[PDB]
Amino acid sequence: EIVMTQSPATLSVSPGERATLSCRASQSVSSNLAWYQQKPGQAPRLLIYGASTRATGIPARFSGSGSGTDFTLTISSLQSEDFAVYSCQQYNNWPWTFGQGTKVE
Amino acid sequence: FIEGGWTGMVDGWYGYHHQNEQGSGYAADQKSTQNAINGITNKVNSVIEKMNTQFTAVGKEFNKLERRMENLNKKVDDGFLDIWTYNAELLVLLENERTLDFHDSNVKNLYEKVKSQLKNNAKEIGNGCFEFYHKCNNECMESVKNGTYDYPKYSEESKLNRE
Amino acid sequence: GLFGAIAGFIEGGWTGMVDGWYGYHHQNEQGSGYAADQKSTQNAINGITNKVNSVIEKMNTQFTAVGKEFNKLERRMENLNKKVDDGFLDIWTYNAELLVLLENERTLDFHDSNVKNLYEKVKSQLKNNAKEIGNGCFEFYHKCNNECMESVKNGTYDYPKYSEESKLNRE
Amino acid sequence: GLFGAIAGFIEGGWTGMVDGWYGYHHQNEQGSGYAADQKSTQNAINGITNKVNSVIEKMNTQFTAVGKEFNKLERRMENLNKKVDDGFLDIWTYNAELLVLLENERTLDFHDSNVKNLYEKVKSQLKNNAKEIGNGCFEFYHKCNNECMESVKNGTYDYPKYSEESKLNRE
Amino acid sequence: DTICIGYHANNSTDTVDTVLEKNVTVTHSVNLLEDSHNGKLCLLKGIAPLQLGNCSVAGWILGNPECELLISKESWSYIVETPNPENGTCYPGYFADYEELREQLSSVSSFERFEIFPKESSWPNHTVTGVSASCSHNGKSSFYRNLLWLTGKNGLYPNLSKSYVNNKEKEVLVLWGVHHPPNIGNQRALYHTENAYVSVVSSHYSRRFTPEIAKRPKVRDQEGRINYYWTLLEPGDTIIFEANGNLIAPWYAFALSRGFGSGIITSNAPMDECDAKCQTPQGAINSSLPFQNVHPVTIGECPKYVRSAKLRMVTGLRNIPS
Amino acid sequence: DTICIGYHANNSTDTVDTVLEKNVTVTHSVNLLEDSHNGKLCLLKGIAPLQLGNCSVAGWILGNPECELLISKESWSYIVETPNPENGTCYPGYFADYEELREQLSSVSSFERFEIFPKESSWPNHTVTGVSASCSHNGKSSFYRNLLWLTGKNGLYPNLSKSYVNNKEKEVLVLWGVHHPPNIGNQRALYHTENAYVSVVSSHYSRRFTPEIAKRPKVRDQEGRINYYWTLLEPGDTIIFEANGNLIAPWYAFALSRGFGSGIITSNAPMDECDAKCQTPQGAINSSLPFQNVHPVTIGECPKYVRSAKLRMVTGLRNIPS
Amino acid sequence: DTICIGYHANNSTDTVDTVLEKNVTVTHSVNLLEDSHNGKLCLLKGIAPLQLGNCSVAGWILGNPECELLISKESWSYIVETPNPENGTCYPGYFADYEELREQLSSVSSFERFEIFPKESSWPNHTVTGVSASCSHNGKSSFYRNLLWLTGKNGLYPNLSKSYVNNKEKEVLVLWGVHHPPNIGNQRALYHTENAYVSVVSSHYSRRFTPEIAKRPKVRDQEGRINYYWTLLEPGDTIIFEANGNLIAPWYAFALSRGFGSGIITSNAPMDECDAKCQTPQGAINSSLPFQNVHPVTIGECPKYVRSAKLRMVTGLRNIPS
Amino acid sequence: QVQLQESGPGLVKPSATLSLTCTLSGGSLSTHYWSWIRQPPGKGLEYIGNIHYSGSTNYNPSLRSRVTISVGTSKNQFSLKLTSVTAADTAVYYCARDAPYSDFLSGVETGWFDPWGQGTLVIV
Ligand SMILES: *[C@@H]1O[C@H](CO)[C@@H](O[C@@H]2O[C@H](CO)[C@@H](O[C@@H]3O[C@H](CO)[C@@H](O)[C@H](O)[C@@H]3O)[C@H](O)[C@H]2NC(C)=O)[C@H](O)[C@H]1NC(C)=O
Ligand SMILES: *[C@@H]1O[C@H](CO)[C@@H](O[C@@H]2O[C@H](CO)[C@@H](O)[C@H](O)[C@H]2NC(C)=O)[C@H](O)[C@H]1NC(C)=O
Ligand SMILES: *[C@@H]1O[C@H](CO)[C@@H](O[C@@H]2O[C@H](CO)[C@@H](O)[C@H](O)[C@H]2NC(C)=O)[C@H](O)[C@H]1NC(C)=O
Ligand SMILES: *[C@@H]1O[C@H](CO)[C@@H](O)[C@H](O)[C@H]1NC(C)=O
Ligand SMILES: *[C@@H]1O[C@H](CO)[C@@H](O)[C@H](O)[C@H]1NC(C)=O
Ligand SMILES: *[C@@H]1O[C@H](CO)[C@@H](O)[C@H](O)[C@H]1NC(C)=O
Ligand SMILES: *[C@@H]1O[C@H](CO)[C@@H](O)[C@H](O)[C@H]1NC(C)=O
Ligand SMILES: *[C@@H]1O[C@H](CO)[C@@H](O)[C@H](O)[C@H]1NC(C)=O
Ligand SMILES: *[C@@H]1O[C@H](CO)[C@@H](O)[C@H](O)[C@H]1NC(C)=O
Ligand SMILES: *[C@@H]1O[C@H](CO)[C@@H](O)[C@H](O)[C@H]1NC(C)=O
Ligand SMILES: *[C@@H]1O[C@H](CO)[C@@H](O)[C@H](O)[C@H]1NC(C)=O
Ligand SMILES: *[C@@H]1O[C@H](CO)[C@@H](O)[C@H](O)[C@H]1NC(C)=O
Ligand SMILES: *[C@@H]1O[C@H](CO)[C@@H](O)[C@H](O)[C@H]1NC(C)=O
Ligand SMILES: *[C@@H]1O[C@H](CO)[C@@H](O)[C@H](O)[C@H]1NC(C)=O
Ligand SMILES: *[C@@H]1O[C@H](CO)[C@@H](O)[C@H](O)[C@H]1NC(C)=O
Ligand SMILES: *[C@@H]1O[C@H](CO)[C@@H](O)[C@H](O)[C@H]1NC(C)=O
Repeated sequence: EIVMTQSPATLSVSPGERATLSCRASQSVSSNLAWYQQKPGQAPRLLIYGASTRATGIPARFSGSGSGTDFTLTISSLQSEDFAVYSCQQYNNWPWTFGQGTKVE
Repeated sequence: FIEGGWTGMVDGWYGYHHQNEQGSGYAADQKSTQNAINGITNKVNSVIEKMNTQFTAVGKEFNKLERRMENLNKKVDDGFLDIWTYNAELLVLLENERTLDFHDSNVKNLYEKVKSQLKNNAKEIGNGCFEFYHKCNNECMESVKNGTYDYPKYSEESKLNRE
Repeated sequence: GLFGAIAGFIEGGWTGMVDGWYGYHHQNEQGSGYAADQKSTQNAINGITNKVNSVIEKMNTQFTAVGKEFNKLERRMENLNKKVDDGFLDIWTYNAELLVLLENERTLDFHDSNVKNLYEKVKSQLKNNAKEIGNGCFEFYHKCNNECMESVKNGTYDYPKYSEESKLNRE
Repeated sequence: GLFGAIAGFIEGGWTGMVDGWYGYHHQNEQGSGYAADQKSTQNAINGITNKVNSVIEKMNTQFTAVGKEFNKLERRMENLNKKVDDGFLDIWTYNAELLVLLENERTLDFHDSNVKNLYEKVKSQLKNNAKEIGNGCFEFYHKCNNECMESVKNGTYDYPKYSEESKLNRE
Repeated sequence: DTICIGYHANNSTDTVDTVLEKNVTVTHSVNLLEDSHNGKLCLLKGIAPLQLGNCSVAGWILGNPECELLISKESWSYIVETPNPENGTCYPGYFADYEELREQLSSVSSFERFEIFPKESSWPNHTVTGVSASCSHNGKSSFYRNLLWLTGKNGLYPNLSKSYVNNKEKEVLVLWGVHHPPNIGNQRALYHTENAYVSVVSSHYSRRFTPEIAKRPKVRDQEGRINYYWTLLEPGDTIIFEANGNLIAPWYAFALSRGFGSGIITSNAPMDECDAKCQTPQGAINSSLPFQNVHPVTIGECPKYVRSAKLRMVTGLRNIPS
Repeated sequence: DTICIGYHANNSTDTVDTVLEKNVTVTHSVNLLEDSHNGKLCLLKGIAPLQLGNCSVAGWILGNPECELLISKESWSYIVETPNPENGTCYPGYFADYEELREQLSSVSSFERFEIFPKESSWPNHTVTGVSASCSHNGKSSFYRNLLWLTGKNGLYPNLSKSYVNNKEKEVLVLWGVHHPPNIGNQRALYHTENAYVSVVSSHYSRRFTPEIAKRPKVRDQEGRINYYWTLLEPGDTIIFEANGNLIAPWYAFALSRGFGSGIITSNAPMDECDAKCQTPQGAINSSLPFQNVHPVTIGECPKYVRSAKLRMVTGLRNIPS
Repeated sequence: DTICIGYHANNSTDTVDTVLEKNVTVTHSVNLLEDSHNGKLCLLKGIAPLQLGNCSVAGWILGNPECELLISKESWSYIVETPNPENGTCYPGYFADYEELREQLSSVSSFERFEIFPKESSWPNHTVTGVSASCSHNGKSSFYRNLLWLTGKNGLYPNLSKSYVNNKEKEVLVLWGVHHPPNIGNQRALYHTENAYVSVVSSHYSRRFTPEIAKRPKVRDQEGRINYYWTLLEPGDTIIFEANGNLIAPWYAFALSRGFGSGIITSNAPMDECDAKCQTPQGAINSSLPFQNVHPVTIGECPKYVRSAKLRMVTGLRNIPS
Repeated sequence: QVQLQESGPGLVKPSATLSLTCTLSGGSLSTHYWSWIRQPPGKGLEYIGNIHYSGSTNYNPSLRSRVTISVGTSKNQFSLKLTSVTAADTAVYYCARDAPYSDFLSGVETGWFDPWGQGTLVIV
């Protein structure tokens, strides 16, 4: 696996303001990265695939970009339901893997 | 020589009408009828047998940048079709005329055969009819038909009746 | 021709006969001259007219046929294009000339037959009332005036009517 | 042929006649033998020769012609070239055989008329001074010496000259 | 007492044409021209044609998913095609040398379809399961049943190199295609290579394809295209396939027993067997006459087509009774 | 008293051939072979030919500057070209499928010339004015009236992308070209790339061009070449043009309406106020005879061509008076 | 005393067919159909044929090492190839437009073979000694007599740039080829580049080639291939060759003289000291008849070919004696 | 739109094989690759592997010796089996469908998952 981690392990944002997360890979993944939401008792939901493109049904509030090893994940604003656990997936190698995830609260 | 055809004759193509005191009726000349048939049969069969064929499919496909070749393929087909059409129609017309003239000759020859057998024992009447100077029975009607008429036998009677 | 009438038993045609193709000349006490046989002539005309028209009318219109341009690496196709045009030209020229020759020969036999049959028509009408002489003529054994000559030409000659006179004139 | 002279009114030909196609045979007190009619034979030869040569002469010379090589992705062109060659071959085979058959039949009719017409020419010269008998023969009613036989063949027979003798012999 | 010399006459209005006269009645006649077909697609010598139904030649030969019923039609006398087939080349593209293939297939009497490069074992390093919405089968995505679309696996697109030796003792027709994506993004997502090539050689055959990226007008919902290519192997030859992307693999191939006398007919007539030695698109001809005026494009032991209404000969006498 | 049977004779010299005799004088005859023409180019059924004069078909359709008088010539019955055209591809190059195009253009009974990619608005970031002395007109360097030579602007050559939908309901002939420089210095000076390409697609048309660099013999003083390409766009389809250099863009295109009976002939015969059923390169034919020996290449409703000198048939009697 | 009219009869068995009768014995007849030949290849109007022996046309025109004996054969009446040529291309590859070249060489009655790019002065920095076992002769490796294999010298392959002006006043056939090595190791060893190109132009001819490196089946034990290309240079023009590797250079060229009546046939008939005006592949015809049933392919002034068995025409009388 | 639900034992002992089945509600396997993803509490997601209904599988090499993924014959069910449970497997297991490549193309991989179940927690 390409080990990937997220530096902002947790975020604490009281207002429904902008929040950002990041992922850093030990090896280049080109643009082959996906960004997901997870909540306890809920099904995980895909936000973005291909580093920058939103999945159908995903709000414009979610955006991001990056390449190689360095990816930026942006939430334009946090709604109360967006205080989710977030994670990145790397699909430019085999096996595919995920980062440890971050908690937004 | 005859005015027109006989609808009462059904046993051949060409023939005689024999009329005398012992009876009357039509009879075909099988020799001239069969010869006419054989000639014609060979003629019709020759026209059919001489068609030269080979058997393959003939249609061809071309793409949109092959018009010059497609047009040549069409030119070849139109040319061959026009040649065969022109030739087939003229051949049939020529074959029909020879057949009809062939038949005209065949009836005229029977007339002359009779003329040669009867000589002075009968007179010529137009419309194909020989009238006898002497009385003639069924046996001499057959002898004339068969080319075995004993002309001199009746010459005395004819001389007496040739007024 | 195969019947032998044209420039044969008839020495040659009549430059003085201008109203038809086949016909008669007569001489009697009331005068002489030529008259055409209109039925024989018109039948000959109609027959031939259909013959000439059959040769022409059975021919289809030639539709546009032009050459084609080929590039310098397409000679195999250019050569076929030429082969097709030459093969068709060869066949059509051959048959066009052959058809004319075959029909001209038959046309002349047709005409030779028609005049010969006109001669025979008269022979059948006259029988012993006239002698056959050359140049397609018959010499009468009885006086035959204009009414007689018309009757003979029309195929209505009353043969027995003149038989006593001809029997005496015949010796 | 359709005129009925060859092996018809003439029982069959003469293997003893070697100087022509058409001719005469005679017998009288001064001799006998066969002789050809040269005017008839030579006209027949030239007529036929012109016809045979016309058939050969009107055929165009075949010039160098070859098939063509094609690769395996050019089958449509190969087949178009074959189609053209087969169409032309079958047309020419058809016309060649058809013309020969039509002409062979006409040639035999040509010859059959010529001998029959020769027969009639003599019949017209002899009239009542001879009678018709089988095998295409004219039996004289008067003595006919070698000079007479030539006169008849030449078309110079003076019919009335022999009429007193024939009238008696005719009974 | 008398003898009349004449000839027969009868009740008949058949007429013939002559050169000198146009309307001559006859007592007997024959007709050299055939003007009627039976309306059915009969079997020449009892051997049925390949009936394509609604598919094209490029439909049948490629295994178009919906013309499946004909894949078992091994023995051919000729080909029957609908005037406007709809089923074939389900993934749009150009079919190379299509007219030439049509001619070569038309003459084949027997088709032995076989796997040349079997799906399960030939490509362990590639995805062999790609399917499209365009090649729909019973409502489900699918693909040509003689081809495999080979895309990457586990982020890789290993080089393709394999060959087949023609041990069939028949000419072998190998079909394959080349994918031309609408976008470089698909070129990478599917094949992981920006500069792909496809190369096919045999002892004498040699062709390199260079997939192009271009958005083309959308056809059957595809923006890209798959072109189709083919070649034949003579017995003993070898076909070698090499690619680093965009190869639509030659899963199946046909061993062809070549014949002759056959061809392709475009017709919407039904099939119904008779021994139609001659057949036209309109039905069977069953006669011995030298000419026909039924149709210019025929197959089988046919009368020659002529542009004429009648070819009647007289055999009898002129029919004039008195 | 005498009655005589005879036949007509006259002063006729008409002589016919027969199979048995080579020279027979007859009283009446018919000529079956036409050997005359009037020496002129005539209208066919009221419709004039296209007069290209000194312009070859390529010179005409590409808009050679010297073929300006052929712009308004919207329709014709046939095309007349001088035997040795002088004004063609003024900018030297290969014209693809030229012979085939001539075969398809003659079939056009008429067409509309229209501007497909307007000069003033289609490419605001490109120079649309490249010219050459080789296509000069009255001493001024110029270029084809139907094509635009696209070179860079202000040092840039942005990728070109345009398309057209065939809304004319006619097949549309679209012409374009690809420039091939003699060297690198010229390739970069004009297109600012050493890796130019041109790509043209339609639903089924699909071709990519690769400009090549090579030294060539001078033709019309040029060392480089412009190759010319064309295609016919079907009604309702879309043609798409993409390039990053070396494209000579279609400017004008033609909406074609096809018909039958036309063809192309080469002739130096004059045109006049006349009409004929059949036109030969040597002049028009006004005759009803079945054969002609005037010329093998003809347009219209013609007598058939034969090599015969005479085809004279006899209708009358052998002309022997006495 | 009797005078009889008859006709001639003899012992003739000449039999003809007619339309009404199947077998008519006649006194005189003419045969219009020729059915024989002498089994030999003859001179035509005094000029001997070109015999290629065991060489194919490609073998001969390329200078195959075994076609040495054919170098002096400057002129001929026709070209004769054996049914199964053995010596063709000796270094396997594709011969472009081969059938088209055969079609145009068939028109050549004579040629001059001249050195076009002299071996000793045109390439001072290239190795001009490459040979191959596949083109061996008499135990030694060799190469085509009309071509030169240019490989590098001392690690370098300087750019090739040469031209020739056709001052022969004949069309000049220039042959050349392109090498396609089996792999990169060979491409580098021979040309010191992995990116070779070959370009050949004339005022109107233009083609660029790229070597396609690939494993290929062995042919004549060679894994790689050399393809052959050609063009006819018009008098007054210039042919230019540019390359940086993989070129098999023209060495010799043919100045051709075209004519008519010549052609190419395939025949294993022996040649002898005979002369005829008509020749078939099975032997010469010496006949003046209008038809022949010997062969569909002929050279010279021949009877027309028909499928007829007999075409006997009657000139005499029915041969019926009594 | 297709929705997934995991079901199976919530407890597996180390000597046992863990077997979990996913049922597809409102859909079927439909030419897509289907995956299993794992999440031990306190950790991010781990990819296990996928399966195409045709019998095509892809596994994370690190689990290859212990994991198999298969499909049922109902074609709306598939399952995960992990042999030799090590108790490092005390994780939530999730059912997910690999994302479609395109509206008009499937049977190929995208590398990520679009529908997910809530997952089931298994204790060892
Ligand atoms: C096998 O043949 C059948 C025909 O028998 C093909 O079905 C037809 O496919 C075309 C594709 O363009 C359909 O046209 C489209 O239909 C939709 C319907 O909503 C419309 O919105 C579009 O504008 C367009 O008209 C056509 O309807 C359909 N016909 C039927 C009866 O379903 C099939 O695609 C062929 N399959 C293969 C694998 O070749
Ligand atoms: C159009 O045709 C004319 C024909 O005269 C061309 O003019 C000649 O061009 C040659 C080029 O080598 C010169 O040598 C002649 O001296 C020119 N003749 C005249 C009268 O000027 C003209 O170049 C052609 N133009 C185009 C654009 O194709
Ligand atoms: C010229 O033709 C002869 C025909 O025999 C060729 O000789 C054969 O070459 C192959 C090469 O693989 C050998 O396997 C055969 O054993 C040879 N045959 C014989 C009888 O020895 C010869 O190679 C050809 N030469 C050229 C230059 O083309
Ligand atoms: C008249 O027609 C009938 C039709 O059945 C036929 O039987 C009869 O023989 C015909 N008449 C003649 C004379 O042939
Ligand atoms: C010939 O007969 C046909 C029979 O259908 C008829 O239509 C045509 O008009 C007739 N022609 C003449 C000239 O009587
Ligand atoms: C062709 O397609 C139509 C419409 O889908 C269908 O009704 C017909 O049965 C099909 N015919 C064949 C031969 O497949
Ligand atoms: C893929 O190819 C490599 C060699 O390039 C080979 O080692 C590997 O085992 C192959 N993988 C499969 C699944 O066959
Ligand atoms: C595929 O070919 C390229 C060269 O084109 C080479 O660099 C690469 O290593 C090859 N890959 C495999 C799996 O062999
Ligand atoms: C016959 O003479 C007339 C004048 O009497 C003349 O008009 C005509 O041309 C001539 N016909 C010929 C020479 O055939
Ligand atoms: C026929 O007459 C023409 C008149 O010009 C003459 O040239 C030709 O040679 C003659 N032919 C024969 C065979 O007499
Ligand atoms: C066309 O050719 C003629 C010669 O046929 C020549 O005189 C004329 O100048 C040329 N150019 C134009 C535009 O007419
Ligand atoms: C011209 O440049 C502008 C720069 O903003 C760009 O938006 C436009 O699309 C370009 N148009 C072209 C290449 O036609
Ligand atoms: C006829 O017999 C002669 C010898 O008397 C002979 O030379 C000739 O060949 C024979 N002809 C035929 C055709 O029998
Ligand atoms: C005619 O004669 C030939 C031999 O010359 C013979 O083979 C054939 O059977 C005969 N009969 C017919 C009808 O052809
Ligand atoms: C052709 O091959 C034979 C041996 O099969 C040999 O004797 C002959 O000399 C060869 N001919 C040529 C021109 O090489
Ligand atoms: C060969 O090398 C010399 C080195 O000075 C150079 O001048 C000459 O032009 C070269 N010729 C070639 C490559 O033909």
